[PDB]
Amino acid sequence: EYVDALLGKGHQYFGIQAPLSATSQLVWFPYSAIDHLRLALGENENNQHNQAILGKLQRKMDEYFQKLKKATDDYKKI
Amino acid sequence: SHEDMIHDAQMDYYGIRLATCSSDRSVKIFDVKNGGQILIADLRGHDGPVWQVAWAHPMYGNILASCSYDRKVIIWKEENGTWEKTYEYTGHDSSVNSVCWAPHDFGLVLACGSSDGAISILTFTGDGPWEVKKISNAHTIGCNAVSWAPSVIPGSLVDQPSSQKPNYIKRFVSGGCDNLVKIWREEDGQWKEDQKLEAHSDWVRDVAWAPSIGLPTSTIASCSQDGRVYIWTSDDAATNCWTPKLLHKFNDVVWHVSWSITANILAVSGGDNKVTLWKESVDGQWACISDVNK
Amino acid sequence: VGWGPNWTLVHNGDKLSERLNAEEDRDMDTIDYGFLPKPTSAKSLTESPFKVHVEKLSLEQKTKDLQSYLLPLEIELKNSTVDKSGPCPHFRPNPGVTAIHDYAGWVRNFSSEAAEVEAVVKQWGLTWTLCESLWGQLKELEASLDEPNEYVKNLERRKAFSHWLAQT
Amino acid sequence: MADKFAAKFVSHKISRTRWRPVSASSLQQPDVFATGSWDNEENKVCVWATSDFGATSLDEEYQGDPKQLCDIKHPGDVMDMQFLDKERIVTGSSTGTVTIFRHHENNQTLSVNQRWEQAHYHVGSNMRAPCTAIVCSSPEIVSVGEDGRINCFRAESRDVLRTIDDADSSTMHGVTFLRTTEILTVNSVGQLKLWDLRKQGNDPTQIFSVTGERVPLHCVDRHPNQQHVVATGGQDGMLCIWDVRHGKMPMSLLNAHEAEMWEVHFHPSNPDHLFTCSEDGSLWHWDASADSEKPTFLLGGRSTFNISRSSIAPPNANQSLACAWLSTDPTKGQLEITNLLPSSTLSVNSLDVLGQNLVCGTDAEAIYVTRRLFS
Amino acid sequence: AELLKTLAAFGKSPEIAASLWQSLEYTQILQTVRATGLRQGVGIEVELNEIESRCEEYPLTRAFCQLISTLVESSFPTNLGAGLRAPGFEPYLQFLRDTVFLRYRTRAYRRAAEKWEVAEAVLDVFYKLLKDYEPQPEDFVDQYVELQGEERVAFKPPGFSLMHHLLNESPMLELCLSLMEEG
Repeated sequence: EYVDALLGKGHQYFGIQAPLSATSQLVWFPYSAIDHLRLALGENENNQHNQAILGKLQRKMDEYFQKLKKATDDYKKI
Repeated sequence: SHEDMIHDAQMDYYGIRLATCSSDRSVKIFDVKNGGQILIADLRGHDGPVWQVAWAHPMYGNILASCSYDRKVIIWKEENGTWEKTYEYTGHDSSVNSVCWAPHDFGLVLACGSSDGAISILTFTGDGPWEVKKISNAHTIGCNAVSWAPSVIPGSLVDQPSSQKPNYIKRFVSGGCDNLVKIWREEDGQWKEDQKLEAHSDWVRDVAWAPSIGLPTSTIASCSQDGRVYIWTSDDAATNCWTPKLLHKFNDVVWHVSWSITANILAVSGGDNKVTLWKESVDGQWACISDVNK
Repeated sequence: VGWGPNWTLVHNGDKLSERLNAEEDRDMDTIDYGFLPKPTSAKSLTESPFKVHVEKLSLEQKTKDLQSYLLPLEIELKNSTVDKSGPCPHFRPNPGVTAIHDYAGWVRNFSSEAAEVEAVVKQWGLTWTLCESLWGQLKELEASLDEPNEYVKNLERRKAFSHWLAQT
Repeated sequence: MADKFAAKFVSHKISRTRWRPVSASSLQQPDVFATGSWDNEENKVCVWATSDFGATSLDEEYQGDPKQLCDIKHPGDVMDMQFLDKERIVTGSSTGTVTIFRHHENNQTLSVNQRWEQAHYHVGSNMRAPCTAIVCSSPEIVSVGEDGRINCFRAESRDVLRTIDDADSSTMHGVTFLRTTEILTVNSVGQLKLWDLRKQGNDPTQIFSVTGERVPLHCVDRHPNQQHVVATGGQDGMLCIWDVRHGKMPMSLLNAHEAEMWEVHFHPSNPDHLFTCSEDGSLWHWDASADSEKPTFLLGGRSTFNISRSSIAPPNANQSLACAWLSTDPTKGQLEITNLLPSSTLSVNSLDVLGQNLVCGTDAEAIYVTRRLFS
Repeated sequence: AELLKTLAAFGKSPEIAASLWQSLEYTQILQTVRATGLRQGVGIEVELNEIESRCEEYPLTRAFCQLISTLVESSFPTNLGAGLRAPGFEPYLQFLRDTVFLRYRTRAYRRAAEKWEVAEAVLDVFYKLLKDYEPQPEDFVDQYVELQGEERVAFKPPGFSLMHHLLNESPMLELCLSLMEEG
């Protein structure tokens, strides 16, 4: 929910304001959390819930990577 | 401890007090004695992760200016063995990098390396206000690393006994994402360039000057994205000259090139998962005699 | 890692400190046990190092080098001269081969007393004796008298080098 | 027998004990043995030298105190130690690291060598179910347990070699030999699986409901007479004797009472001597389990009285009926029991009866040695 | 034993009992094995097998029994460990079923009162535990963990397991018969 609100605009309820400008590379993304999540998924991969969570995480990561690449290209074009 | 994301801890000038800027939105302070360690201080008041805290000087006063995320820096003060807040400076859009202090005779000026496309310098006398000056219009992107010059004049020159007076002129270097490396010098209110170099073919990641406590030898170690580690050493007299000497053809992105307390030993830390102490032997160039983990 | 008095690497992250023959599953007992039964049933699927420790990493590992470091400086203190320039004092060694002669003599005396030093120390002492026989004054000049001949000096230093080779 | 009244006070517990691979002889035993103790000073394996030999050694009379040679700590708990070739010590650990040493047979010193790791495999979490029984075929080692995994290795190996995990994942318990390449395994569910090192052939389809239950068994060993004859004792309360040569066939079923059947042992020379160490009861030595009936052996048992200094054999004259190994129908009790307890509350945990020399390692911080048990 | 009874008298209060139970679960005196850990490792078991057997006196067993009894009476184990464990009395139940009621009377003893005191303390602790425990109708459903693929075994309650063991074939009847014969 936090990363979805950040990608959208719903971070006002979470308390985080607008993202910092001129930071198309990396603003503030805790990679340790996603590393622990990937480790837990790889260790507890069993039922269909794990596969669904992995697919959702892969789709979200692909969308975030595409958005970050677009933002970096738009920032470097200027 | 090891369960957190510790960037780089600091030690007291004596060597009995240790401070870790953990990722728990706080800074821990242990007192190492005999063998085991004891956590005494837990300073809470740093928004987000804390980068690194630089030490001041014993003859000038214990000051640990902490720099954390959310674009803010906190200057504290110690009394009766207890630390407490005394100054807070915020108001930035881009994330601030790291901060550093000045040597002995150079003074006690705090350099706030902000990536806002400008330079913010905080000068503190000793127990009064803080003069915050802003030099705008740097280049396209914000800065990354900043370093200072030794207390004496730049340039390793043998002076006469009882005939050298370290002036209060300021000289510093700032390296960012601009494929270049510059050096600024001011006369207490007149920042101007010194030299220009065009040798880096990639984005310069970080730079670090080595103010040797024993010789006025000016040497700046730089690191980029590819791995071009150039040792810009100035060993002339009073002018300025840098020679691009490729230390090792690295294939990573080195982010830290720390110097020892005498600015003679270099500790490299980056994307190599190891730390190789490429010390300077008694014949120049470099020599790798020790290699440990990251 | 941290830093200290020049060549003094303290602990801060991950490094290779001093090694000790005390690991688990080794020869002649020497075993240990870690935190094995700590995570039971439900737990956090994430492994990370716990706690810390403040150790030291050195490279000397010798307690007999105090004499080898002090005696040459002890002899240098006799030839040293105070300059008194500026606030802090200044020292400058006196140019003379008597210092090297004293170094070689003291090294040979300590060797004959208890040759328990290192092969490198013995090599340095023999090099000191060779330098004394070459540049320094020879014992033949005091043994004889009234002989200002370059050929005689050359023969004397040649026989001194031969005696040094024989002693080696 | 030859039980006296002398008893030394040696505070040293013993869990198991292995000896040197004696060839062409089963009664004779060496004087140096590797004892994997439960907790002498801690969980470790030591080397002890005494004077144990076949048919009672000459030197060192009653109550012999062993001497320590070399002590090497073992990680985990010791449950199975078998000698592969001549200078190989394989010990199983409860943590999952089966240790192997190539110790010197003459230098009396153990040398740390290799370790087979990774014994607990589970997806999702972690369950500690390692292998318990370890057998050696020379030069092959087969480890099984209550997990269904079969770990097969050869000589000089550090990592895993064969990890058999068939669909019939049973819970193996004990192992036994058959000849030179066939091995039988008794599981913890009441089934038997006999295989041959040439080709694995599992067949645990031998359920018995009438005349003998199939309660999960425990220990298993072979008879001195006829190597193919085996004997299995477990929680069923019946020391089941089988004449298995390639197929499961019983012969004698003695209904044992007030016992647990933890470790069974046989005596060579005279094969009609069987011992069963357990945890439910005191000390008692059976004398009519596999065989028929031997007179002059009662007036004792459990913890009352004692019968020693004489091993009376059945009279041999002019008979007309066959009298041999025959004791089926699990409806009997404890026929001909020899009391080995000196009328004192003790808690034993290991008793090795390799020949006429019995060695009893107990938890009461004492030792017990009998030089003769048949005369 | 003195420190154990002192800690029990300390944890006579509910809050002190909860704190002592948390500290015990975090420090692990007995090698509690539910997922990993060395079984029968160095600790209370090794101590009672070494020094207790050497001295022929077993006060540590009674001390530990009364300590855990008082701790359970004053605070039920609602959450085992700090924040990296899960509630489960399975290792303690297995220890009490293996060591206790099997080797507690027929061991190396130099006094006749030791066995009587051990049996009395064990029976009192078991009676208090079974009186404090109460089987709930919710313990009959299939308690199978199915949270993000956490396929585990049937984690049956310890009291329900003890009740099922006492209902089926158990040596408790033989132990009670032997105690009655001794009496």
